Amino acid sequence: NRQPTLHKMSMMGHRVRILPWSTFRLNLSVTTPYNADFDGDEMNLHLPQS
DNA sequence: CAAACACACCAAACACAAGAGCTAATTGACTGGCCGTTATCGATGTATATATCTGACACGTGCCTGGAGACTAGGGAGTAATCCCCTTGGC
Ligand SMILES: [Mg+2]
Repeated sequence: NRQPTLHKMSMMGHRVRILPWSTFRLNLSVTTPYNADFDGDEMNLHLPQS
């Protein structure tokens, strides 16, 4: 999720993949819904426990 | 005249002002009265240090008594002769 959640397409599930360096990554096509810009954005990540 | 409602106006409040995310730094109560502990000032000593006076011992000076010195007066102690009393000695 990205902090300003304007519409439904702003909190979608994803499958986890662990990569060496310390930065969230996501395919560029999925940038448009979130309205992210990879210019120092921040995007939250919640995990269900059930 | 008094009471009903309606309208325009004035006066008084309520709540909102996107989602959030990170970092920094300024504020660290205070006079006063009073009780409770404790430090200090004060008296009332008894122990020890020092000063004055009295007592015993020491060195020194002294007043007094008796002893000692030089010199004197004049007579006590004492040679040298004599008598003859009396003792020792004898048959
Ligand atoms: Mg951007």
